[PDB]
Amino acid sequence: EEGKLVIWINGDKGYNGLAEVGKKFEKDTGIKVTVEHPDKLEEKFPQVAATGDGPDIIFWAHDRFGGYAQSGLLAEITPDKAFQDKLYPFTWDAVRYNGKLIAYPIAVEALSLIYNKDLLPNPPKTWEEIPALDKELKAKGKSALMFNLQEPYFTWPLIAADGGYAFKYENGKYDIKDVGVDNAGAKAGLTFLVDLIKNKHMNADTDYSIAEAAFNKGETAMTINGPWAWSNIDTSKVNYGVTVLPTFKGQPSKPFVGVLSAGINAASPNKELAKEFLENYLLTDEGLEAVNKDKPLGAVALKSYEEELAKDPRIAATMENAQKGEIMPNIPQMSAFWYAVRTAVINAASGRQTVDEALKDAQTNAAAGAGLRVNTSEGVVLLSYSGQKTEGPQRISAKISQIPP
Amino acid sequence: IEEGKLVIWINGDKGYNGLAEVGKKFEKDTGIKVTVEHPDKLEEKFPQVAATGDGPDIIFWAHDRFGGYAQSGLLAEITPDKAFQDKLYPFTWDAVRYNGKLIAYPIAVEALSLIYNKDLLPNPPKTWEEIPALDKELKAKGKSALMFNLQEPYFTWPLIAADGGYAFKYENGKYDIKDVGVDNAGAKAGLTFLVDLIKNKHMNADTDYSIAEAAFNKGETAMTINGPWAWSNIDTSKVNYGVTVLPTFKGQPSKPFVGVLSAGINAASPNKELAKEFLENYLLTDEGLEAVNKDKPLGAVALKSYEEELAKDPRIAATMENAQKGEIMPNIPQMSAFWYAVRTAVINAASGRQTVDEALKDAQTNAAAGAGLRVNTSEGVVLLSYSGQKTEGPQRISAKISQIPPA
Amino acid sequence: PPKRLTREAMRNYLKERGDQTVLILHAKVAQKSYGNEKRFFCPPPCVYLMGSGWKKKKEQMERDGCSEQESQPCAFIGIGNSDQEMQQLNLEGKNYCTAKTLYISDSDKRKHFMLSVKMFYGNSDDIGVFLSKRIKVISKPSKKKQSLKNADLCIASGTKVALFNRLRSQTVSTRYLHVEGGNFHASSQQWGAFYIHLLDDDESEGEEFTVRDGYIHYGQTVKLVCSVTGMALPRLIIRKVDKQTALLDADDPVSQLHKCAFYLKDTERMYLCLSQERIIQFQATPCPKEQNKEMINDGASWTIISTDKAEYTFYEGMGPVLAPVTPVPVVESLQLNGGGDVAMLELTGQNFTPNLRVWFGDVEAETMYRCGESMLCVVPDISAFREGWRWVRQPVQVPVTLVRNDGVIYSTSLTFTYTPEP
Amino acid sequence: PPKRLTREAMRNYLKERGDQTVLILHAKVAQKSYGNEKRFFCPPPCVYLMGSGWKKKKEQMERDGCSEQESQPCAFIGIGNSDQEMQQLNLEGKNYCTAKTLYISDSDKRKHFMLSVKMFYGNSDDIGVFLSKRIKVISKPSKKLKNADLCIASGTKVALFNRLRSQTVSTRYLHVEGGNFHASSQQWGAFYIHLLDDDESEGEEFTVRDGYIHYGQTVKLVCSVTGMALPRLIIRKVDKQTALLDADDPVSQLHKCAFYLKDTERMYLCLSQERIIQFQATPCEQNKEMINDGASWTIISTDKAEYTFYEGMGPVLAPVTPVPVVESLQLNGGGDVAMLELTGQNFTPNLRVWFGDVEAETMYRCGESMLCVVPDISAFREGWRWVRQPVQVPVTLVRNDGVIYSTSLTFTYTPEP
DNA sequence: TTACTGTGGGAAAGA
DNA sequence: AATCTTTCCCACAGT
DNA sequence: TTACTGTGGGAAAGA
DNA sequence: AATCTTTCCCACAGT
Ligand SMILES: OC[C@H]1O[C@H](O[C@H]2[C@H](O)[C@@H](O)[C@@H](O)O[C@@H]2CO)[C@H](O)[C@@H](O)[C@@H]1O
Ligand SMILES: OC[C@H]1O[C@H](O[C@H]2[C@H](O)[C@@H](O)[C@@H](O)O[C@@H]2CO)[C@H](O)[C@@H](O)[C@@H]1O
Repeated sequence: EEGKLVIWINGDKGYNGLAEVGKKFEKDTGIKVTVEHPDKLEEKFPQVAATGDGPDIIFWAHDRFGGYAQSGLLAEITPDKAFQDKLYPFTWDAVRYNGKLIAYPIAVEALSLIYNKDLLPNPPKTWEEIPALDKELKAKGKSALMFNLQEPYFTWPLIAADGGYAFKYENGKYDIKDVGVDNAGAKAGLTFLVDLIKNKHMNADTDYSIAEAAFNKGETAMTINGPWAWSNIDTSKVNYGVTVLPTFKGQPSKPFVGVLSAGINAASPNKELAKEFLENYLLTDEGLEAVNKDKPLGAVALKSYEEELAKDPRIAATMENAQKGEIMPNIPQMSAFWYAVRTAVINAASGRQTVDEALKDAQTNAAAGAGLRVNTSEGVVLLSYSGQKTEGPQRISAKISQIPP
Repeated sequence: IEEGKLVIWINGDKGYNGLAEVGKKFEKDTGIKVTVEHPDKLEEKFPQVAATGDGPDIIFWAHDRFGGYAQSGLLAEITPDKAFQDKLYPFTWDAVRYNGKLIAYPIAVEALSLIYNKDLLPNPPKTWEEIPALDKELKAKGKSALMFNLQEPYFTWPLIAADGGYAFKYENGKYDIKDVGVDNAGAKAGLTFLVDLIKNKHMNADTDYSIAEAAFNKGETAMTINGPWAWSNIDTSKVNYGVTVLPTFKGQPSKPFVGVLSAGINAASPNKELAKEFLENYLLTDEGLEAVNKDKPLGAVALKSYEEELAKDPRIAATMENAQKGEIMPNIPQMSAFWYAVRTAVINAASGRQTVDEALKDAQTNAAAGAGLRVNTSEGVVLLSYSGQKTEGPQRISAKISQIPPA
Repeated sequence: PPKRLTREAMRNYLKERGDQTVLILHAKVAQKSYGNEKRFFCPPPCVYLMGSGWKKKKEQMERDGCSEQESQPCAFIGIGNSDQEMQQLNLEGKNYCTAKTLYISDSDKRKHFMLSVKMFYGNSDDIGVFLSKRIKVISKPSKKKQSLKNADLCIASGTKVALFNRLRSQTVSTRYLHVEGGNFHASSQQWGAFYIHLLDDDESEGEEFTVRDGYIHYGQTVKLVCSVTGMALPRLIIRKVDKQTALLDADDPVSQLHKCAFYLKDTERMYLCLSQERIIQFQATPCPKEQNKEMINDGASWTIISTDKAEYTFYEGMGPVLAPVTPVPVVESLQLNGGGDVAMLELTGQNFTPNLRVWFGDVEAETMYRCGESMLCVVPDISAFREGWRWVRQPVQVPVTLVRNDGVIYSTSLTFTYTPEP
Repeated sequence: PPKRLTREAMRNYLKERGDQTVLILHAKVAQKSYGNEKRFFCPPPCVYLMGSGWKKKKEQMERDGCSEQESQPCAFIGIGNSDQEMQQLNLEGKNYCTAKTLYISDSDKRKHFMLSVKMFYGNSDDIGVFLSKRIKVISKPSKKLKNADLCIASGTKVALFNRLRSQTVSTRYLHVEGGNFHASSQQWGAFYIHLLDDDESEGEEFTVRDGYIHYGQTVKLVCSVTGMALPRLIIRKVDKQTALLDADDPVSQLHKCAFYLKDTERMYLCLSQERIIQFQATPCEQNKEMINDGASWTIISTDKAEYTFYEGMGPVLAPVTPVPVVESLQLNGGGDVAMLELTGQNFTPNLRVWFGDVEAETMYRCGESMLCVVPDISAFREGWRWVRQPVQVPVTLVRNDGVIYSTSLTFTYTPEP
């Protein structure tokens, strides 16, 4: 459709705040803006966009955009130097795929430990001390921890802490063959989560809404969530704190750092109207304020608004957890990686598969060219292969032959 | 012990004829006859003869055995003047200190180094793991890669320590006589590697000091592990040798046990002043230490003046690098029991009599009375210990005095 | 009697690698012949014999009493239908032979076919049958609008293409773009495979260039790089040729067997032309009627067609075999599997048979056959590679090789690695 | 029927510790009686009943209908001889009793012996037999290097009694009651005789030197029960009725000796009836000083036999004895699984080593050696305590009928990286 | 002049 | 119905 | 004075 | 020969 903007954003984000930005754009230019939050839009978008349909603008963390760019569903964004300087260079690095900007970064988001100050004034510095806190709280008819166990994003900080990793960063690229989903570190992390479930400290059936209800109702002492969750805790009568995630085996929990990005559909006929709305309306102090007022964005990409929000202890806590963590790869392999870790976490938590069997299957499911770690009489050995080389570099070196006149 | 004559005991691998020259000088100056002896197993012999009130006047051994000798009351207290104490390095005096008392005179700092044949091997291996590959090459040339004393734990300890093995942990300002690192993963990896070199015919379990010394000096083996004392015999054999850093194990440095050759005075000896005279004014001099070093090298001597002149030597520079990577041995009485336990483990593991795990586990609980034991569990390594009845000995007693009435 | 391959025999092969390779170079499409007409496959399918195994086999046969004629490899080529007669290729002397008179009739109702190359030695000893890659049958080149939906008929950036020129008035009726002695020329006998790379409209001329992905459309800037020598022609603009005129106003996707024109980027209307065996430039005269069309001769009018390559490598590991060495297996990809009890390696490819075993170095693996495209094997334990002096815990790299029950060794470009971890 | 101890029952015991302890305090030596003479063991062997278990047992028995006489623990003491009669001890009212008239005859040719204490409740219910430590028989005290068994070492317990022939109470004993030193007629204390350097000043904190105690040495007598110490004193030899300043001989068993108070005007440790005071010695020979009978004490090394038990699964038909005593522990890594070797006495095949509330596989070697399979750390990770953390548990011996034999030893599992 | 035969271009038939 | 694909037809090129 | 009985001191045998 | 240990004997203490 032409003459109107269709925007897709996740339901856990500030969509009503973004709709206010759409009503401002409609009163200024006369172009109607429709903000939608469909379920599983990360899966929906590549299906609708392939046929040439779907939204004009897509809002998701940078990690899914690399595959969307590879499939040719995204338009190349080409902003001016004056505009590029208004946003942090590392935020632009997250939205860069094959030397091309494929989306507009909006906000840097990381998981933090959200604790109830009345129930727990001093939050645990380690994961290992949580079962002891659970005994104390259970006596008071409460529980220690409750977080989303259906989404690997929330369990990844624990898997990464002792040594787990998605893809290794070698030279100036990600090694799409080097997956650390079945290493000792990943195994120790998932074993600990499974032990919390087996010992009734946590329930395998816990999702986002179940954990959010329990924290906001004051039933659970702690939760693991991002900046977007702060607004609902504010409306509830909870004296909460946002702090560093607890350490595992003396090492910091490494959450996956996401950059909320807005891409433009390649099939969209309103590419200039999308650029106008995103640059001059959304990525402004007033524009970003509207979205943040509904549901907090985190550390915004716009330098001017970030400076005003930096003084917030909750955003200061998000950045500390972001620094200890890692920016997600935007590479196309990320989708396959996430599906493999989701399956492993669920099957290990339910008791369907052992931790070893779940992470071993996840390892070889994550990248197609990935290795496999085996337990031998001499120790742990990584099995790998090479020789089917298929890529073709971005730059080609070839000697020019003369065509005689 | 006869009055008017000095009896000295020193190990056979040391410069005893050089020390005898020092004795001849003392005899021509004061008129007191000096007898230098090198009996077999003198570290075991001395506490037996000294207990009855016999044995030598002066005892030469590394500082590690002197703690037990002092505890048994076999050694006389060393009380030198400030002018003399300053002539020797403070750390050398620290090795000879037991319960705030100096129990011996320090002579030289000694550490094991890798001694290689430059003609057979110009570039020595930086790691232990590459030695079997170097052995295949040498075996083709009718030679071997490595040969060292496998009957004495001192030589195998650098490998055992490298990955995580230790004798006693140093907690606060003391050694924890209950914390023994003999059956840990690091020690196990080190002894497994040595046993693997033996099982794969790269080394022979029956190899002792003399067998390995013959093979190196005859040019049959490319490398040996030995101390400064061994350099003199290699010099007479005219082997183009090199003294370098011990190879690394699992990427970590080999940690040799640093020894300080010390001279203690028997508590039963009636010539304590004659012993002090000979040791301070004759042996611990540039001329005195030169005589011993000329026979068999001492290493890095405790006397500052002579050490400065010997520091330029690349072989002593190599000994110090290996010493710095290693640790100065404890002097505590438990050292004797520790050594016997590690000797047994190394021999039984090499011979195939016991597995590495079984040998190192037995050694751990035999190393000290009240030592723990490590176990491999489904949750990881666990240290088993018991808070039993550790001897200790309360030194200070707190008791309120009840007064006796004057009536 | 057939002998199974021994570890000693495998060790010797891995050191020498005296392989016998058979290469089939052809176009991905073929135009149908109607009535009694014969529309020959262009460029002509080529059969190359590579590897030191051929000389080794000749010398072995001649020690058995063979004459040079008896030891000489012979080859015949045809399409997968018995109704058409197989044509002889003359390898004798040369390392290759091109089939100049192959065609597919209207009677042959197949939508896709493979070329069948029947090889044997002059003494009648059978080598085997080697098939090409799939060739799609086309009625005529698409004279109208093309789309990415017909991807089979479209040309993608970074893919190999052949460029030929039809010259009706000239003695040599058809010439082919080829590179000989580090120079571009219009060969009458040989043809080159060129990677057609797409570049951004702002990319300047040079030895180093950034290649953009996607299907090639007319008016776009392309770099033609020789797949053999790595030699590239200067930046060209691919344009649609109509009868004897190149049209500048074309944006349509470039399709199979289309009439082409290659204008040199940033030049005074100069295009890629041919003067006998040599390639030169040509000055285009613009039409006074249409400012979007330019006059270009027959020598400037080229024909684009996507090309493929079939490769088969074999070796008689346990000496001469009674049975032919074919169908020769080809391994496309590998994937490890941790879903089961023991670590498994899944092989994807073609021509797999139950009588094959995967070997990791000189270590024969327990192999499970599923179908001609899928085979599984039990990854050997690292201890299998710690047998002698190599007992130290260290990284181990070994080749992956397929072996037949009669000792025939099928080489692979894939290696396997065991990496110890702390 | 006998019941094996349950984990719940063990958990309750470890929390409460309402044990029944039997103490036998006696001298390490005994003087032989010749002819028809009766030379009584001095100080008198004492039998003490310690622990809150006694009152618990009394209260339980009384809920069963027992009278105070029926619930009252009774004890008989003798030597290990089937010719000499066992003497009744009267515990009724108190928790202790002394055996004032025990002796060893010339007919008894044993070079050593142990006291046998047969205990039972008034209703005839048998508690069991409790032996003392070894008592060496001596002919007479040596007025002398060859025998260390007759010598007194620094830090060892001694009893100090005073023979008063002219007084109504023929013998008084040094004891501490109500935080004060006195000469008791009924009770006697065990005192650690510590040797200190001649330059060590008077004070609550003092450094103790090692070695055998000789005359002229500065001694510190510390009460083994209260921890009360007398001011610095010099142990001197006593000849007839004189204190010998010029004595360097080693102090031996059953020796007459004096205790001069350090840095005083000839003041010695004396007694006036039940109270201990200081006596001024008149010098007579400049090395000898006149001292009365009250200043003349007798030194003798003492020992202590201790037995602790608890009916973990309620009343038991069989006696609680022999009560096993654990002297030491040692771990063993020479075998397939980790083993704990127990050294001590009174071990039986009906015993099991427990690590907390975890019963271990126990192997009986002999009455002096016991082996057990050290439980896996997982046995102590059964509840919410599943997290990898240090675990400390008591070591306890348990009989098949539920009788719990307490130990002063703990076991520790320490996780390591 | 005509016969010889692959080939691109174009129209007419199908999808 | 268009627009694309398939089938049929024919001029053109040289000894 | 002496009888009554445990106890240290001393002499005379043994080791 | 010493020096230590064992055995036997006896004065001493207050009713
Ligand atoms: O759980 C896998 C999932 O993780 C991340 O998604 C986050 C998202 O980034 C947050 O902004 C928020 O919406 O929660 C999501 C998880 O519920 C990845 O961005 C996503 O691609 C991946 O599927
Ligand atoms: O092998 C055990 C042994 O090691 C050390 O002895 C060394 C000595 O320090 C060196 O100077 C040289 O003589 O070699 C000896 C080994 O044969 C310890 O000092 C010693 O106590 C220990 O038993």
